[PDB]
Parts: sequence; structure tokens; C-alpha cells
Amino acid sequence: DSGSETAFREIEIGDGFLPVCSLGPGQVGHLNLGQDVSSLRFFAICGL
Amino acid sequence: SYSSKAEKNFDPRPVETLNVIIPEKLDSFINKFAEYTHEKWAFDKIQNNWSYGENVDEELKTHPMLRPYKTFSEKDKEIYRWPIKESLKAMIAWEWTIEKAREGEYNPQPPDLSGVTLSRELQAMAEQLAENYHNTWGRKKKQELEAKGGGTHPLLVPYDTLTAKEKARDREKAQELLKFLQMNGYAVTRLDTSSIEKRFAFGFLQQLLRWMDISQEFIAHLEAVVSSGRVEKSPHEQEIKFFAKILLPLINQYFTNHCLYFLSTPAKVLGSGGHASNKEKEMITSLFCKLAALVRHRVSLFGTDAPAVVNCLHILARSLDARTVMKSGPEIVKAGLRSFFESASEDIEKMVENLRQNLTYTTVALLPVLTTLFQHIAQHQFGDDVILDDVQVSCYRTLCSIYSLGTTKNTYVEKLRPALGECLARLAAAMPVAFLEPQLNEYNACSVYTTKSPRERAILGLPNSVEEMCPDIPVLDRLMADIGGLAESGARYTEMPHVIEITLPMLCSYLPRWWERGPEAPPPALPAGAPPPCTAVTSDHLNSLLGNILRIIVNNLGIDEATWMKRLAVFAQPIVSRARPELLHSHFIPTIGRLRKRAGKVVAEEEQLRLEAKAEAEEGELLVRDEFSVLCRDLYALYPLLIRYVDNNRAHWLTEPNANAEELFRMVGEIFIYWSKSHNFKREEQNFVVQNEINNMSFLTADSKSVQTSLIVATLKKMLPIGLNMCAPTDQDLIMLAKTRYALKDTDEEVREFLQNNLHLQGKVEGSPSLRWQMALYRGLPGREEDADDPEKIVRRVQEVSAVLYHLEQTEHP
Repeated sequence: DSGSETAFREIEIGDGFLPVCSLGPGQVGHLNLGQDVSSLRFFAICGL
Repeated sequence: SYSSKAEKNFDPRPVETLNVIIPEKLDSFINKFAEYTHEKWAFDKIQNNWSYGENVDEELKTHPMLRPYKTFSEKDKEIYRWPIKESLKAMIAWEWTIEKAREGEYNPQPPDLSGVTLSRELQAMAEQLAENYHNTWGRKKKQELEAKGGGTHPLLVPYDTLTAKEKARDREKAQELLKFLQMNGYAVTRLDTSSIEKRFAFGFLQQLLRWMDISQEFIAHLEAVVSSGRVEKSPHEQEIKFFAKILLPLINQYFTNHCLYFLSTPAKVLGSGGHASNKEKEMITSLFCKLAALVRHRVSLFGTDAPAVVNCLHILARSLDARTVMKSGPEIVKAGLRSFFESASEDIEKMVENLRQNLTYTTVALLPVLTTLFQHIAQHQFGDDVILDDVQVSCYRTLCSIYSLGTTKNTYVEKLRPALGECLARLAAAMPVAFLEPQLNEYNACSVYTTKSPRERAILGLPNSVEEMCPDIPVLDRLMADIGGLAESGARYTEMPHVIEITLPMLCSYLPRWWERGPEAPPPALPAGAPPPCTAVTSDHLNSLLGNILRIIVNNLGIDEATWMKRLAVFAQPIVSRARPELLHSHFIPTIGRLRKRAGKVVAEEEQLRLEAKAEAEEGELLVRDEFSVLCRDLYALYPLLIRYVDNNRAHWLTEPNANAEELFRMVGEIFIYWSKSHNFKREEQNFVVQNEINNMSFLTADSKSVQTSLIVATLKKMLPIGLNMCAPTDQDLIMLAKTRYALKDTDEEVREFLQNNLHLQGKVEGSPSLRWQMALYRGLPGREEDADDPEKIVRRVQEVSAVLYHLEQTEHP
């Protein structure tokens, strides 16, 4: 709401972080970690 | 407990009942219940699991004289009845007539409970009787407590104020007596408020509605005395002070912090939960209309309250669910709102004729309020039903009258044009029908002609010809043609102020909203889109509009006292979207190139002036300070359009390499370079932002994509990837080398020479696997080739990127 791009800030590294996802009833999704950069969509638009 | 005693340390007054004679016609009930209380106490004793005993003892922790009726002495029976006598005397004393509907009649076989429900009317009487018990207890306790004069019993509190946990004893006693009555059938008699009126909002709102007319009474008295017999003393001065001091801040704050709940609808809840009832949404509109008619005249009166009045009017304009108000609302409220709209329209007609008092009511109060209302309805898409029929004619006449002001060219119209233009843009946004292209208005259902029969139009005064209703504003064709012709000729703000101030908001607020209903935009409903669209605007005409606006801006970029440019940019902010890509090469590049040329020229003048220490050098520095200030104004006026354009086209520019984008990146990089080298630019921007209050507009643009917002993040930070994609990852080495080679205070050509000297310092795809996939992505780019592998192009891109990164990181880190 305030216009900040970063969703979170001032995060202690601690023991590390891992990718995680959660799905509810009757839901489907595709988790692309990016083993092949060619299949990774919108990476060149932002992040590359 | 929606009831109060409405009475008045704390002295609980008991009820006087010994003086009045107690009726004894129901003694068969009085004595029966008096003994039944003790019988129920015996039942409670047997529930306690310890049986009754005859002999005295404190070891039984129960009633020690409790004996069966065969051997029960009547001495206790003729003394335990007194509380029941007093209870019935008090119950019958409060004008509560009791009638015996029925006519009939050691273990209490019939069980008296209190866990069953009861009617609200009789439960209120039971609660009052429990309150009577509590106040009698408080009186008898405070009689002994008052002998000291210090301290008080913690339970010496009003019955309504105390909590239920301590209320439980009196509540249970009253409920048990009432259950005895109910299962025996005694009808006692001495409201019906629904939960909607039970709400705090309903009561507060009805209180304000009363205070409206109460206040109108003394404002009428003030008008009478000021017209004749001016006396300082006022009969209702206390009421005037009460209205002026607290009630206006109260209503303002309450409807500021509760806008979301009132504006909520059952179809889709806007807030956390809940919504005002339909009657609530009609009393709020009634209050708004009554307040609008309150300030219709006598605006000079209560002048100290005038800012409060206009702020309350602005707040009441917001959080207005006029969609359901117009939907089968009260006749009085709808009539008042329509009368307010017609009064506003005829008022506007009055000063458009006067320009060829009203101004204090209109300019100061009426005009901003209608502007806010127009913004609200346009934002919430309420124009489908709120504005139609008489309201449609009202706003149509208002539009004709305000557009008729173009002929006027006196002093006051020049200063009044901003507010009129803003109100006109808001009304154009809020207009459901299409006043331009009237030839196609027949298909649209918003036109008054299509909603009324021709006989109805004739009897209502409508000429049954939309072209005749709007002869002041022709169809969009020649206004667009004239704006294009003025842009080509090079008209200034002084030359034709009305077009820029007034007729440009016309198109800027007409094209985008009506584009969605246009043929180009997809139809949400096929049957709805089957009739020919009443509006034929598409992306082409709004693109031409944006081009003409850009041409006008570039024609008047150097004109002094060009105050409204930024406002035009704001008015061009919604229309800058849906822009053709070729515009980047057509308008943005030449304009920003001219801006860069001017910036470089004034920077050269500043460098010439600053190389010498002299009073004349200080005067020249002041002159270039003024030039830098006007350049800041031109920048902040032109930049947001490019901001939104790059936000729209960044994905396309990154996916396919575009030469025009890279050229624009280089030129804006040079502009940023010039601002980095000159601190005068920084301080002039600092002064201009605070002076012209552009910070609010910059923040609004930022949140709808610090103080130096429009320069560092607006451009060369969003556009940084565009220039960072052309330079190769294998060139990355040279980058920080050049960066270090720029860190040594070296000039451009000198770092170019050492860049030529260190061509072989670049990396290779074999050097590290980290950049191998980067190289693969680079060669996977569709439009990329090997033409950039020439050393000249490499040194170009590396030098430019290194300088940009160096100065950007210096901007971030002091």
C-alpha cells in the first residue's frame, strides 16, 4: 500500500531458506525452480 | 438492554410503596408465593445434598430450622413473607396493573426454573424490578455506610452500569418470580425497535438529523436579525456554539473513520464486514442534502465555521452509496438531491452569465463540492443510475454554461479557469451519456430521449434533438482537428489558455473511460455489444491525442511562467497508456534530446561561470540557478509520461533489443550525468519541489507505476536494464575496471584510451561456468548479432554503462 517494492525487509539469515509452496483442496500448480533457464519464463524480463 | 432510567455521591432512591394501600384481591397468590419461596429454598437444600434438620447447628452449613410442614412452626412462615409483600407492592406501584386471567385453585413437585426465555416487554419489567431490588439493597447498605463519611461499597453502582456476574442474584430472583407468574398466568401491563434502529449509527444519525433543523432555526434567526435589527445577543447562542464547536468535528471524524462501512454493499462488502442498512444510506443522503441547502446562502455567516462546513460537505460527498439511494429511495430525499443538483446547475449558469454573493457560495464552497461528488461517482462507476433524467439535463446545462465561458477573457476568468476545468473534467468522467458524437446517442440507453417518449420530451421541455441541446461543443472531430492544428502551429498558453485549461481535460477524460465501451475494446456481454456502440473512440484517436499533447508541450517547453504544464501532465497521465510503440521514436526521443541539449548548454555556462571567483561570477551563477530551476520545471512536467511509457514497454524492449530504446537510454544517461556533475541542479530541484508542491504528485506517480524521485528512480533506474542488456557479461570485467578507472577522477576520453589498452582483460565462456549460461542466454536472444563485437562498440557501451553505474551508486551511497 505504501509503494514499497520489497515485500519483506530486515530478515536475519539464520540457518538459511528453502523454496516452499502450499496448496488447498482441489488446487494444482507448477513449481519451476529453474534447472533449465530456457524453460524459465519471465526471467529475462526481471531478475536476469 | 436498550433502556435507561433517564434520571437526573450516588444515592439510590427506593420506591415509595408503604404510603399507598396494597391491594389484597390476589392474596391467594401472595401468600402462596411467599411460602413457595421457602419451599424452593428447601428444594435448593435437597440439591445441596445435605438434608434439613430440626435442631440448631452451625455444622450443617445450611438452614438449621428447616422442618417438614407437619412439624414446621409458623413463626418463620409469618416472617419470611415480608420480602414477597414488598416485591409485589413495588411491582404494582410502578403503574403496572396485574390481572388474573385464570380462575382456579414435603416436596415442591412443580419445579420453578429460570433457564427458559421470555418476551422482551415483560423481561424489561423484570429487569426494572431487579434494579429496584438492587437500589433498595444499596440504600439499606449506604444507610449504615454513611456513618463514617469515607469510602464506599464496591457494589454501590447503578444497575445498568454493573456487570451481569453480580447482577445474577437480582436477575435470577426477578426471573423466578416472573416464571411463577407466567406458568400461573398473571397478565401484568403498564419499544418494538428493530436491530437496525438499535445500532449506534442509526441513533447518532437521527440525532444529527434533528440538530440540522435545530441549527437551521437559529441561522434563520441570525438572517432575520442581520436583515433588520442587528443585535449581538442571540437567543440561541448556546446552540450556535454547540453546533460550531463539537458537532461538526464529531460528524467529520466519525464519517472519516467509518467511510468504508457506510459505503459497503451486501453484494460485495468493501470493509472487514457489515454494511449500513438501506434506510441508513438514505438518511446519510438526506443529511448531505440538508447540509448542502444549509450552506446554500449565508455563507458569509458563521465564517469561522465555513472551513468546517466545507470539510464536512467534502466528507459527506464521499462514502455516499447513491446507487441504492436512487434505487427506490424515499421521495423526499430524492427530491432534495434533485433540487440540489438543479440549484447547482442554475448557480453555475448565474456566474457564467455574470462573467459574460454567488462567487463566495460557488467558488469557495459549491464548485469543489460538486467536483468531489463527480470524482466519487466516476470512480465508483455510479453514473449508470445516479445521473439521469432531470439530473442529466442539469449536468448538460452545467456543461454548456461552463463551456460558454470561452468567450470571456477578463481578469477573473483567468484565475477561475483552473477550478472550472477540474470540475468539468470530473463531470466528463462522471457523465454516463456521450455528449460528443450525439448522432450515435440513440443506441445508448443513457440519453434522456431514449428513456422518455417523444410526447414526454415535449412536455418536459426537451426539444427531441440532442444536437440542439449541445451546440456549444461540436462533435469530437473538429476539436481534435483544432488541437492538432494548434500543436502544429505552436500555440502558447497565453495565446489560447482556454483550450489547454478546459478543452484538453475534455478529451483527456472522455477518451479513456469511453474507450472500453468503444468498438475496439472487447465486449463483456455479446448481446450488450450487439447494438452499434454510441461511442466510436479507439486507440488511434487517443494516440493522436497523446501526440498532440506532446507536441504542445515541446512547443512551450521554453516559455516562462508555464505553470500549468505539470497539471496538463497529470491530465495526460491516464491517457498516456495504450500508446503505439513508434511514438518512442517519434515524440519522446526528439523532446528528450532537446532537453539534453539545453541541459548541456546551461551546464557549460555554469562551468564557464564557476571557473572564476568574482561577484559577476556569483551573478552568473544566480542566472544559471534560475535557468536550472526552469529546466527542473520542464523536466518534472515531461518525465511522468516517459515513466509510464517505459513501464508499459519495458518487457517488449527487453525481449527484443530496440535501437531506439538504447539511444534513449544513452541520452537520459547524459542528462543524469549532467545533474550529477552540477550541485546547482540538485539544490534547484530541492527548492522547486517544496515550492510547487510537486512532491505529492511524484509520490502519487510512484505508488501508481526520496525528494529526488523524478530524477534517480524515474529514469536510468527503470531504464538501467535496457542499457545493461546490450553490454556483454564477458565484458563485465572491463566494467568495474572502467569503474575503478572512473574512481581515479579520470575524464571520459582518458578512460576510453585505457579501455582500448585493455581489450584482452575481458573474460571468456570457458573461464567460469557461472557466466556460461549467461552467454548461452545472450546468443539465444532473437535480435542480437555479433556486430557489437567490434572494439569501438564495446568501448562505447562499456564506458557509458560504467559511468552510469558509478554515478548511480554514488547517488545511493554518499
